Amino acid sequence: FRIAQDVVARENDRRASALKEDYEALGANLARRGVDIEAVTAKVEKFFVAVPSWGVGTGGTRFARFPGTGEPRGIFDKLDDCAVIQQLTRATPNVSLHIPWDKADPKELKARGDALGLGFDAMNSNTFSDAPGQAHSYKYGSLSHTNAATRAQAVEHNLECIEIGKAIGSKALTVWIGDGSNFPGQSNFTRAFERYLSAMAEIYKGLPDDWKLFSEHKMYEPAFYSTVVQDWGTNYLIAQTLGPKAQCLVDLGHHAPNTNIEMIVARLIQFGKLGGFHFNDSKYGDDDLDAGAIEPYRLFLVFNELVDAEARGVKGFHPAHMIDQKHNVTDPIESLINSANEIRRAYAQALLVDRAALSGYQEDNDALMATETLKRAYRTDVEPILAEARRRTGGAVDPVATYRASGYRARVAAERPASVAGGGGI
Amino acid sequence: FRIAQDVVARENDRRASALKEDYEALGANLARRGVDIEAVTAKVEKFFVAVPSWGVGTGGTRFARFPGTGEPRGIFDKLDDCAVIQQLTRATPNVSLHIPWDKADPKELKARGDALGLGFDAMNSNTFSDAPGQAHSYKYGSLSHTNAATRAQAVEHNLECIEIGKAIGSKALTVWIGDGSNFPGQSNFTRAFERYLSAMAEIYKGLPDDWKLFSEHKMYEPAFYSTVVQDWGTNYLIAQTLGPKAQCLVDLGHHAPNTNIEMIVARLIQFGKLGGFHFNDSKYGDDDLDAGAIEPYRLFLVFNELVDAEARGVKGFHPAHMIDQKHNVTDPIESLINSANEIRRAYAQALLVDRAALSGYQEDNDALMATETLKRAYRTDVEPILAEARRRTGGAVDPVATYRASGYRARVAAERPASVA
Amino acid sequence: FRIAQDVVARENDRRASALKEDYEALGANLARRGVDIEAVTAKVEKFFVAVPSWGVGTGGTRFARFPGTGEPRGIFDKLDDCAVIQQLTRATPNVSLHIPWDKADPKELKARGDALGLGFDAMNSNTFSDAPGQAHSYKYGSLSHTNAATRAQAVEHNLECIEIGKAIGSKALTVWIGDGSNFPGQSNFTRAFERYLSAMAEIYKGLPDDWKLFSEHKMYEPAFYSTVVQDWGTNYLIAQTLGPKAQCLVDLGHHAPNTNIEMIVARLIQFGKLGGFHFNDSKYGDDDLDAGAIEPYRLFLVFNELVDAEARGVKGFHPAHMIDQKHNVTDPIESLINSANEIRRAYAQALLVDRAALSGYQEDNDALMATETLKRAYRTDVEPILAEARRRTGGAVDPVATYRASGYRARVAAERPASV
Amino acid sequence: FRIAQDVVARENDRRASALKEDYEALGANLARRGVDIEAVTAKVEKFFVAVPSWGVGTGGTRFARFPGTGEPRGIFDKLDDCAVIQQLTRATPNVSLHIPWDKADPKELKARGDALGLGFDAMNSNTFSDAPGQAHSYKYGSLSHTNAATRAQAVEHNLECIEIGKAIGSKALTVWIGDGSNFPGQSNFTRAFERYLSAMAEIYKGLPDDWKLFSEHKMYEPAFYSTVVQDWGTNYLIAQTLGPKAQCLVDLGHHAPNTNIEMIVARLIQFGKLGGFHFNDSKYGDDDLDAGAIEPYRLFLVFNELVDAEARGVKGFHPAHMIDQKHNVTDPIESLINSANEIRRAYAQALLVDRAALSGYQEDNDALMATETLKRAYRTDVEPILAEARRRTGGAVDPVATYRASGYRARVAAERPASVAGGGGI
Ligand SMILES: C[C@H](O)[C@H](O)[C@@H](O)[C@@H](O)C=O
Ligand SMILES: C[C@H](O)[C@H](O)[C@@H](O)[C@@H](O)C=O
Ligand SMILES: C[C@H](O)[C@H](O)[C@@H](O)[C@@H](O)C=O
Ligand SMILES: C[C@H](O)[C@H](O)[C@@H](O)[C@@H](O)C=O
Ligand SMILES: [Mn+2]
Ligand SMILES: [Mn+2]
Ligand SMILES: [Mn+2]
Ligand SMILES: [Mn+2]
Ligand SMILES: [Mn+2]
Ligand SMILES: [Mn+2]
Ligand SMILES: [Mn+2]
Ligand SMILES: [Mn+2]
Repeated sequence: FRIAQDVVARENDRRASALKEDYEALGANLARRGVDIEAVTAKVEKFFVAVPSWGVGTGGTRFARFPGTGEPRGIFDKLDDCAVIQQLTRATPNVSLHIPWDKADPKELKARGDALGLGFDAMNSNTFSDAPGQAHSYKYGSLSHTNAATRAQAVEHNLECIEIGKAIGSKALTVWIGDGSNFPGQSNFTRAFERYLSAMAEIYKGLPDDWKLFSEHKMYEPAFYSTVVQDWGTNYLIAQTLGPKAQCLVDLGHHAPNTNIEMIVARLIQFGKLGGFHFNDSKYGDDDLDAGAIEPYRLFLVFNELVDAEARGVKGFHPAHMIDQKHNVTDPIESLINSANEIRRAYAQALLVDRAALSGYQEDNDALMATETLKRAYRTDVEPILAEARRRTGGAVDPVATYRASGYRARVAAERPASVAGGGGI
Repeated sequence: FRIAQDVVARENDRRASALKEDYEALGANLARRGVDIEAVTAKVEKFFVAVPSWGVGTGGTRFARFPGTGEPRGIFDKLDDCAVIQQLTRATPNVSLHIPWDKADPKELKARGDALGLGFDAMNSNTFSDAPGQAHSYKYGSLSHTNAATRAQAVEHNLECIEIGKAIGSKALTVWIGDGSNFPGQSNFTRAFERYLSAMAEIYKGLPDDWKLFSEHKMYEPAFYSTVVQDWGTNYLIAQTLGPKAQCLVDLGHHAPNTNIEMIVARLIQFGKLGGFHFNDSKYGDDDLDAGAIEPYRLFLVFNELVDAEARGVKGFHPAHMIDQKHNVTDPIESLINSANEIRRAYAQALLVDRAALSGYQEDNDALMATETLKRAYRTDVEPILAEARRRTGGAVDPVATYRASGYRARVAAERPASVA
Repeated sequence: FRIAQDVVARENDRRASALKEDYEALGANLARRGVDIEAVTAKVEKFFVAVPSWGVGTGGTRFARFPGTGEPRGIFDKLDDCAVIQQLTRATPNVSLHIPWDKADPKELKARGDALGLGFDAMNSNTFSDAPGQAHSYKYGSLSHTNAATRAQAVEHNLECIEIGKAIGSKALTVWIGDGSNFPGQSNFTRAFERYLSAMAEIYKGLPDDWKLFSEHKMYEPAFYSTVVQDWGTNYLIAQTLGPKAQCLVDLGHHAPNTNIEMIVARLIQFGKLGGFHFNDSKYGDDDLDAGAIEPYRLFLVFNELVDAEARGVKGFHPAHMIDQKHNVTDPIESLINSANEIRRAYAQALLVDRAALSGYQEDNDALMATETLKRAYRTDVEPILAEARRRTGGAVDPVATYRASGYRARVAAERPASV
Repeated sequence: FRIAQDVVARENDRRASALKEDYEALGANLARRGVDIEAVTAKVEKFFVAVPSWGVGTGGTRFARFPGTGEPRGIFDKLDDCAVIQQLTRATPNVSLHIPWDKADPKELKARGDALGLGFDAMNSNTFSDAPGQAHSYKYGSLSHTNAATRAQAVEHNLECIEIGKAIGSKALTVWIGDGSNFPGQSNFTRAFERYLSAMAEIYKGLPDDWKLFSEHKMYEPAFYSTVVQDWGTNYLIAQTLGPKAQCLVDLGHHAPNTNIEMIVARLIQFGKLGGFHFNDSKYGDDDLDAGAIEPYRLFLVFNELVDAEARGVKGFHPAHMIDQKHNVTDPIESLINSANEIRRAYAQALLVDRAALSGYQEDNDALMATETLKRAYRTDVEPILAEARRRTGGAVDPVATYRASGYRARVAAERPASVAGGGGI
């Protein structure tokens, strides 16, 4: 256990009294609303979201990076930190690896994971940056690059990612590339998309039978004029063209300003192409901020769609949920903890929606009562459920409070190399 | 002739000398660039864009409407004004009608059209507002309304539009609806879309063998939380679902801030679902401003995709071009004239692009020269080409100046009584 | 009373038991947090927001208007409807009038208001539309129109609004105009602004000593290329130039996409030019939707700034709040009721913020705990406080439920003739 | 001469015949329009825009940086490359330095500058990133940081920039910081701004009386929730508060989506607080693309306000123009060359506007003819005037073509060490 159990038990006992009062109070309120609190907690305890290995290290912008103390040295240091997140929140049992950053002996990776009690989520290929010794540069693209040898190198890399993932227990490959252009005329939109499609097809053929291929759309950055996989429409065309094992990934901060993201989710669900999510929040662009920290209601509405589907028996439906954030000004572990918590919060509130009541108001065109039906669920403070879920599953009532109480950060800082501030770079 | 021929002739003669000089200079410049100006002018004089019947009258906002003098009394007056735009620019031989605003005896509409030298483009249905006598209101939707009878009523209306279009020479029906929600929860996104798809499938059944059905997407307005046909992604699903006769219409001002609109155009083309365009310009939302008055380069970039399709040899590519604007602070006829000119302007510039050179720069990833190749065409002032194209086809060298010299606005002002209630 | 008192009492009693339990529970939770629920309820009871006379009628878009039954026609019907909102919520004791729409004999308006238990907030002028018989059209502008006589007419109109206001108990004139351009070159940005500043100076001269002159900025619509008073920067320049009686009004949905609105509010408070706040919500443009129906956290963050200003006792801080919304597909009365409720909800949550702890986290640069400190307040379901506040002040535990139980809408529908 | 004179003369003679024809044709057309092309050329030849020392090297995003060949090894190499831009375009005689990136013996800097025929524009401070060995980190701010010692350190750095600038002939200091927050509550908006103003007042106190102090606003990035100097409104408050020597700098890509930037320019001019511009283009956020590459008309409209200011008779109006761009997928020298050309292009077109005609249409509310009056100027292809201006002042008829014929990039590539692609960073 990365965090001493006596500290966890101690920090829980310290808050047990208040929790009992709040939980029983909320329990009575829900009962008056015809809702059994135990049924919600039982579901919340089972809700999981994968954490990004690259998320436990401090992030940065193109202007600078200000690392904290005890920055993780490599994937192994990172897994150790992800263990902390899972132990205290019990909501992040799986970690998502990124190659070549997390390149390591598949036997040692699987070894540490099992030891730390962590599983592995979808693999992540990297063809948006160049690595040492690389034969062809991805400066002008990768899977859609005009140079055939460059596309081939990109395809081979993605295939290597699948191999690594097969050796650690992953069951999916997520493909996000920066491919696009910064100038009108630089790229022929159609030709570039045709090339992307052809290369992706080669990756699909190399997909195991129980694997999923997720394509992630993004409006801009690193490309500032056009991006091959710029939105969900193009992403749908990709998934539909490649095959049934290919689905679409929806990263929250990857859409144009004012976009109705929850609608996109419902559409991809309708046509069976919602591969999963990349949770995070933002206000301006692809800010990659802590989930729910900026627009908590938006996060809830997205979950309202997921729960609605989760309700009206969409037999073939189990999207891969993942946190895709960058932490530039906070302890990465604390943010990921609260982000995972915020995600379960929105999930829990969505479960509180009186579906039958909502359907009625929708059918009646009672817009006011329909929206109020959602607000009644969203306004509910489900913190007692989240805390109780963690408590009875081996986690902490107040994850961050316990994290700080353990003094874990100062601990790893004394074990790891000191860091130095520098220029841009995530 | 809405505008006296002697007026046009006189106004053209007045500007003949300057036109000769500019055209010959541009012609020599183009020749040095390996381009035949006559070939460009020949293609430009054949580029047509449909004029909206509803654009000839002054528009407004939810805050107010400030009509001008001589506002069109009805559809026949509107056709009379459209004839002015076509006579002077020769770029708008076809009019787009809207039902029920333009409802009238089809034979009469057809006869006035032929008399004025005007044809008819795609019909436009209207279930975003209530007409008198409707059994059901479209307040909460139309084709996707929760009430079965309301949807049936909307379908029948669209079918009537097809019947009217069949009698006047139209070959398509454009469907833009306001259906959506203003509050989270008000609508079930998926169920509302399912109802719409079923309704559109019924309308699809009433399509003649040679007709097209265009669905127009829009991010917001009148709905301010969610819209059923909110973007091109949903629009593609619609066309793909309905069949080969159904395509998507792209209206420039209907996209989220910063959207790359020309890419959407390219994507729809690649999958054979670009039905047509609704030209206009904007800066904030669906402003419906004169085409190219705000972002002329963007308009060029859209046409660059259109011309590239032809270059790539896309088969059966025949998108329907239409102007969809509202003129709140100018003479509608003058705005539509210059808007039509701007569209031909961007088209001509797109034709000037050295695509052999461009393909080379794209292949080699020479981003700077690639973009400069597009700019060399865009920076070219093709006004002399548009003017000559008008001169040789019976139009005016300077359309707005000729319109003003004719005194048309004052004439119709004295002929048409202004609304009093 | 627009709504029978027996109805209010009956609908309160059937909800009294449940409220008791929730209020007690929340009271206990807050006590464990060092907060006295009673104190919070007391402040919520005193938080008021003006309702716009034009908000009780059904709104519409440039594409269509779909009126509901019992549509109020004229200021008298509207005042009758506004009275319901106030009786049930007790958070909207004042109504904002718009001239010429609400033009009526001052004495009659004042008496009608007093009889309904309603007061009058800021007056609103209208030079973004043409009234019949008007000598000069506002098609190309009003206060900043290139024609001198057109500007004088707009000025005279605003002065008249002040006169009407003085007679009914108003203490401010809000000025929002459509003035702008739809095409580059159509207007000379600087000259148009100079003209606006000069005309506003004339209006300022007619202000009593205790009156305020509010200027409202808007990015676009009706102008689609440029707007004279386009943002808070221009707005501040106006307030500063005009004088101490002139301040800026911030309307939520009048900003560019992604703008940090709460910051603009803080900036204006710091320089003493925050005249008022126009509440509503939006997602795309100036949608004028029900406050907090789309982004409730944003509403709370705006109030966080308002509550902080009070706490630290900022001078010149005394904003005039108003709801500026339009209801196109709901019962206007029900939306205004729930919007007023949401505004009080955000206010209450802001009041729960632990300022001492927050300040500590800000000084130590502990961003995570700082935001969590705001969230602990925001996540608190303060509905029990809002309901008890209403119950204690003659309102309804559940405003909408009581409104519907009363059958008020069917009643006015029977008294008012719809078009068809 | 970085570029051999014989190369310049050869590439000019090669295109001299065509230019003579295009220039004479344009001259006749303008003459018919009552405009003397000579008067336009004369003004264009004197229009200058400073080049950023940091724009000579290849830029990057937080995702990666793909360096080209012959990357400059330091400020001296950068100055050498800037000299190429000036020699070929003749529109960028001045270079804007950035400290500490360009820290070096100011005496030597001045020596190289004079030798290359370059001057120095405004100095640019850097408290948006930590330099090696830095005492206090700017992770949580600089001039507005809650820590007094951190603010003092930032002030001192700015004063240091002033001393360097005084030594090389600079007459201004531009201040752009990343100060802001990534989470609601993290910062107290007003207190942070008060700290900023006090710190800036200190810098202002140390400002020479023949110098100007420019503050640059930006909506977001690096801060993704709030930014202290977020817009022109806050910027005006700053300039007004500090004093007559303090003005506002407008960077095109630093505004919210759909913002009417040309109006901001007019407002600042009317109130005498427009210190200057930072030219570049964008489509999504602060893209930092080649000026006019995305929205050429907007660029013209900005220059329309500038030229109108002169037409209106505004006195003492001499804004400092500077290119603030990053080049991630092109030869930085070629991009700066064409960007400088595009800025002169827009300026030339603005000069063509018939002011008397425009004024009449504005007074009469003839919107259509007013906008058509701007378009008549904008649609005019002024390339001949730009090319002839260059040819007459020692430049190249076709800058980029001459640059490529010279083989300069290949040359410096052989003189400088090879680069390695890696993570993000500007
Ligand atoms: C590191 C990871 O590949 C990255 O976050 C992508 O998934 C996408 O979000 C980039 O904008
Ligand atoms: C009148 C016409 O149906 C309408 O303009 C639609 O085409 C769409 O543009 C609406 O915003
Ligand atoms: C009717 C009222 O004047 C109006 O709402 C203005 O205040 C402004 O919000 C408009 O966008
Ligand atoms: C390096 C230079 O200071 C920088 O570009 C700033 O001016 C600002 O534009 C960044 O967003
Ligand atoms: Mn992602
Ligand atoms: Mn991302
Ligand atoms: Mn349209
Ligand atoms: Mn439209
Ligand atoms: Mn308002
Ligand atoms: Mn408004
Ligand atoms: Mn800048
Ligand atoms: Mn910048």
